Amino acid sequence: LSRLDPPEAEVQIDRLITGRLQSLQTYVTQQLIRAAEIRASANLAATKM
Amino acid sequence: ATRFASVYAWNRKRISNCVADYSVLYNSASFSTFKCYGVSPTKLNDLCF
Repeated sequence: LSRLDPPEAEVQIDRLITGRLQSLQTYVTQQLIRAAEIRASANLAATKM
Repeated sequence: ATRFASVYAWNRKRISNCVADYSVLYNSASFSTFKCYGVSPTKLNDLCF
């Protein structure tokens, strides 16, 4: 932001946004799968109790 | 500078420890070509090099 005009700052920020958004999506999917496994284990624990 | 070096013997000078108003050189209306990469000359002399 401090070294470029808006016309090219747009391109650079687009690259950064793409990368970070993809990283977040990967993280969220991993968390969903892991949470599914944890819920399965919790159901087993409730059944044992 | 009065005399300029040849292209194959291009002159190099190093500048440090001073204060420069790059906007003046930009606002000289004396240069045919003025292109900056990685930085925008228009009032971005607000950084330390």
